[PDB]
Amino acid sequence: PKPYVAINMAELKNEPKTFEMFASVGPKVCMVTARHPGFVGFQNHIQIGILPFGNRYGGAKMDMTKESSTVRVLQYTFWKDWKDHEEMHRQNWSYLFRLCYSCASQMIWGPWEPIYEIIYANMPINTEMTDFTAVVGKKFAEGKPLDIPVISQPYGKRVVAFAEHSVIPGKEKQFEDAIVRTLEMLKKAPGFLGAMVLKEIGVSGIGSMQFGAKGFHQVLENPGSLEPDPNNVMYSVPEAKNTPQQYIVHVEWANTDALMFGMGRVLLYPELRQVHDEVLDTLVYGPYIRILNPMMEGTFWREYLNE
Amino acid sequence: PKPYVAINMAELKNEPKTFEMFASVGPKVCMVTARHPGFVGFQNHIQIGILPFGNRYGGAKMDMTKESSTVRVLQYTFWKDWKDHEEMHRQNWSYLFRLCYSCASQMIWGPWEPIYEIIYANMPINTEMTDFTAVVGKKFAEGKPLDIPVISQPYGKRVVAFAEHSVIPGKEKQFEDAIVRTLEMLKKAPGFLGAMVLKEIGVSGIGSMQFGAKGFHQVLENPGSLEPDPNNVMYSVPEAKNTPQQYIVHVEWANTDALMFGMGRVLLYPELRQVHDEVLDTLVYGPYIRILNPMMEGTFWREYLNE
Amino acid sequence: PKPYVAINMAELKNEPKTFEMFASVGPKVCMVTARHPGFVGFQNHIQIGILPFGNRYGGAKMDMTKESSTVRVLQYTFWKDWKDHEEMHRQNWSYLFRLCYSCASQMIWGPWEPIYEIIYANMPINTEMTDFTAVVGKKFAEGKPLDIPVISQPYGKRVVAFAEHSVIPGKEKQFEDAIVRTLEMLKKAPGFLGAMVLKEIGVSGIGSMQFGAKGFHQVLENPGSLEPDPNNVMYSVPEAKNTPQQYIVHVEWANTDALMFGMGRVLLYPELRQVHDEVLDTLVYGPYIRILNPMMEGTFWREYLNE
Amino acid sequence: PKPYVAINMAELKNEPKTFEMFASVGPKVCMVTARHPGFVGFQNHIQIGILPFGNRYGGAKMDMTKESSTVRVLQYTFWKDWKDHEEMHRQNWSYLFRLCYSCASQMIWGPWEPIYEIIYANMPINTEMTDFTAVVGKKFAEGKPLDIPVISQPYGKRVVAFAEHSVIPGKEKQFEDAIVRTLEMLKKAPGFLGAMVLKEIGVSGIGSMQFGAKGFHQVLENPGSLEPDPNNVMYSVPEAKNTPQQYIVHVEWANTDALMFGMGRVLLYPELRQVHDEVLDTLVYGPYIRILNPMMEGTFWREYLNE
Ligand SMILES: [Cl-]
Ligand SMILES: [Cl-]
Ligand SMILES: [Cl-]
Ligand SMILES: [Cl-]
Ligand SMILES: [Fe+3]
Ligand SMILES: [Fe+3]
Ligand SMILES: [Fe+3]
Ligand SMILES: [Fe+3]
Ligand SMILES: [Zn+2]
Ligand SMILES: [Zn+2]
Ligand SMILES: [Zn+2]
Ligand SMILES: [Zn+2]
Repeated sequence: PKPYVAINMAELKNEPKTFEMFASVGPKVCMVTARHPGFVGFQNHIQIGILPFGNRYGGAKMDMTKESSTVRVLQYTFWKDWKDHEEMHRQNWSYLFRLCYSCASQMIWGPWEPIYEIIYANMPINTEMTDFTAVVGKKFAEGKPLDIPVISQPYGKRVVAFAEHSVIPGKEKQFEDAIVRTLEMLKKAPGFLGAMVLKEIGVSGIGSMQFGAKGFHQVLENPGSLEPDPNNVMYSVPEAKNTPQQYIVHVEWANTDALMFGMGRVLLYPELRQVHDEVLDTLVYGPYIRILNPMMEGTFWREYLNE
Repeated sequence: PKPYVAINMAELKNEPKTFEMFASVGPKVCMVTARHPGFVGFQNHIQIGILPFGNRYGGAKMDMTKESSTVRVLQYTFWKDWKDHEEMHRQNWSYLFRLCYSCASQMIWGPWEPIYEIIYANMPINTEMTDFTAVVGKKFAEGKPLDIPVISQPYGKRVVAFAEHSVIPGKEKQFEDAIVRTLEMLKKAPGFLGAMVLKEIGVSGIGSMQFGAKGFHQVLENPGSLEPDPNNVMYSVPEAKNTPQQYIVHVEWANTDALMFGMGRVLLYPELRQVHDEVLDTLVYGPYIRILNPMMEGTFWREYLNE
Repeated sequence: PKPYVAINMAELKNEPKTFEMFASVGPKVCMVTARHPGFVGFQNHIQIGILPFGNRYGGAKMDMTKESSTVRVLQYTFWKDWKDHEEMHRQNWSYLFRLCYSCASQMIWGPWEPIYEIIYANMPINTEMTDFTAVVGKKFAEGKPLDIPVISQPYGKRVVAFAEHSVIPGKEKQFEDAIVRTLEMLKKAPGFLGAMVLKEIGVSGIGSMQFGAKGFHQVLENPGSLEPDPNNVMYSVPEAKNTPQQYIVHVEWANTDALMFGMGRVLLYPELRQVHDEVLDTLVYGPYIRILNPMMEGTFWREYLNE
Repeated sequence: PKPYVAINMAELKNEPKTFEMFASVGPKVCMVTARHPGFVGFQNHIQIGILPFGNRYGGAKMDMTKESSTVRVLQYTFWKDWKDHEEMHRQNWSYLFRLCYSCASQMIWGPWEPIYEIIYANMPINTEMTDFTAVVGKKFAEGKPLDIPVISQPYGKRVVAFAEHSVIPGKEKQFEDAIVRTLEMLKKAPGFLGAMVLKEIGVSGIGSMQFGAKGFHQVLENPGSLEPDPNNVMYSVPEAKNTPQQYIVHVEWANTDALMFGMGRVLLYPELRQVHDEVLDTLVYGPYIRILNPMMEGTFWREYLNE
């Protein structure tokens, strides 16, 4: 079934100490999150650059890692019910806060953790290049050659286009219909590894360290080993849902050239350009496309999705 | 009277070429904007850093200019009626688009131009250190010594705390009442040069280069000397107003230490801390405080404000 | 009214890591202390050098920062009642101990936190150079030009002479009478920014991490996240008051030259020299004068003082 | 009363030897000029750069001193009657010629010395920052707080905008009326230190070393110690007055940013822009704005002006 998705977003200093912290803290946070039976997996990204759209963002390029002073992370966690995410944070608060707070010395902005429903998904299981022979064998044995996926390699061996949009109130249905038509056509591009559309349903105050005054002071005053009051979050997830309505169109690609020219198909192929124009007409903001590297992940989230 | 404020926001590469184009393009855009009789002035900022709040943003500091790969600009233009801003962009589109588009090679994100109403203002005219003797003389001559302002020096000789907030729906009145009480007390801090509260009323699609499909293609395909269709903006300013409601609390200071400890008065002085806690209880997002340098400005906007 | 003063004293390694810790830990401690309604502010100092008194301390100079292997801090906190300080430490012990203990890797001596009553004060509110025009305007408007203070700039922009004395038992009244007469004359010196006389009333065992055996072992054995028993302090504040009676004469100055020659007025101006000789005749120890930089402060303590 | 102004203009090599000869010769010339009772003072400038007007003069900047191969000087001398200037040169010719001729090895162009009448003046006395307290005290004692000026610091501690204009024949009255209205509004800009409008009345042949054939040969053949015949000047001052009529608009500012944005007020503030447009409509040449540093001056010229 379709899980819900929480995306924890932050910006940190681009230096070795940050990546060192990622290496010790990140695995711990993942293991704590896996304590909850509603957890179905995760996919953690670092932003490597920005799609320049020709020279619309002429100061940007798809790989800015060697020049950037900051690193942006987008950590997706997948949940049977979005309420599971909220419960997980509260049940494991002593561990999670103290773990997450240890990133403090490196933080510039965040964390900010919106929650999304998946309104469209065409996403395969991941496989390594060693796996395909057995996958092919099994699918033919089962009489299901149509179920043989493209090879979508895990652990930093493919790239993601993360396309941000916000939509004019009243045009949500037009956007959703047109973006699905667009992605159904886009899947013909070489190196296409899948797509999904995430629709924001709210924001996790607890995941964003956004408390009332009491919790705010506890966070600012913290030596690192004392929890802020998790009950001091002043708003429910849906109370923070944005209008204009926000969407992420998440598309995965074999490599950055396939991404550039593949995403570009919505601009270069007349038939698809006409369809995609119906998406463009609905926007308040965007499209703004971040280029992400899915480095650390729990690939079994796609098994839940495709079961 | 209180003008409306449009704030054009963008992120560009932090390199000499960017600042060079600021120097040639910036003055031109300002002169074009001044063609409209509803224009009452401007105050252009570069972000120099971020308030770390102890080590809540421990990777940040108040002056990050020597290490940052990007520069963020926040250009305030002030208008008798916000409709004047929209009219100005459309009446002068050929010049403005071609001027603004010349920044393309340096752009990473933006432009994004929300529009604000000022719901509270305690902001003095600017004066240089050479002026105070005549100002004092004139105010005493007029029998109005209470109208003698602090010395708020123009053109990069003071600093701004730009504090971003979004508020839980239904708590807007509580936020507004508490922030005004907070700022009325905050004015006692040494080096305080004024404050105002900006409440978002919408976003300028034209100022944000956010068009329908037709205009988007025209932007992407532009050699630099052809206007997109300015009539192809698909939403009015108020249609893009955010919920949760966004506010900027803009506070000016003699220097970065006065800013750090002055803004800190809302955390360190028990009486003010209690009042400011009422603000904190209302938030979905924030406070996040950017440190800005008001470099290029048309100081006469404060003459309109205080007339 | 006159607050009481706790002065937390420590000596630490003079290296970047110490100043980095100051930057993250210091603000947190200040915010925790502000939790108590009897807290009226603070003034934190680093010692920059020692007054050489000609060549009496010929190895010393007013600014020894570039050569010294250690840095001494003197953190003043101001309290409506000295009992408020003791209550604050105990009410906020879990945060304060863990925060203060994080300074351990840098500590050479301390902390030691004597408590003082203020027996004489002539101390103005602080103002930045931008503020004076409004201050002058307001005072004249109120018909109180005599209430216009000198400009005492906050946040490291003036210097302090911290003059240590201990007095022969039985000569306390002579010392107190003579030092007040001295300071009343000293205020004529150029660049004089105020003075106060602090008389020790005791020592905070809890602030000095001075426990009985149980708490001592807990401190020595601490991983950093476990409180010693705050009830294991074996003496009350007044039980630790010193005899010979100790006093600090705290005098503020525009700059170090004004300090040197201004404090020197008590040696160089015959009329004042005769008065100051009455102070000198009472001493067991001193005068020993430390030169301090008041870097981080909550200036509103002077508002409480002068209200 | 308003004095007349002679402005001796020259261009010399930008090298130490030039500035060395400024230091020995300049004072001597000033002392000789002061022999005449009609001399009321002087204000000598070096051009430090050119106002680029955005990128209209994109090769220029306000401070070109580090890159320029030449230095332009503009030496103002002030006279009760312009005839006094002519008489002074002739009465002191042996000294002046031999002094002025010693600059020869450094000269590239000039000297050229037009004479001007002041048709508008709003110019304060100069004061150092040490003076303002006594000035304020005296003006209040006299009951004339409106006579307290801005602080216009002498000797290289402010900057001058030297704005060249020539006017269409028959439009002189329109120019003069509009420029006065403009300057009366301009005085509101922060850091404005005064303005005056100079109208050319002719050129001093003797000050410009412009003789008939006899004197020209004597100049060219001079060993440095023999006067050309001062009676060999072939034209009177008014005979050389230019048509189109030339004007200098001379505006003084606290610093180059105040100059740039202050002068810019005539382009950026719609109300002033409309008035200044009446000036622009009258021009044959200009505005061309030189940025000057008033280094060596006899400040008492402003005492004569304002008496
Ligand atoms: Cl797109
Ligand atoms: Cl805040
Ligand atoms: Cl002494
Ligand atoms: Cl001009
Ligand atoms: Fe989360
Ligand atoms: Fe705009
Ligand atoms: Fe203490
Ligand atoms: Fe002359
Ligand atoms: Zn798209
Ligand atoms: Zn706040
Ligand atoms: Zn003494
Ligand atoms: Zn002009």
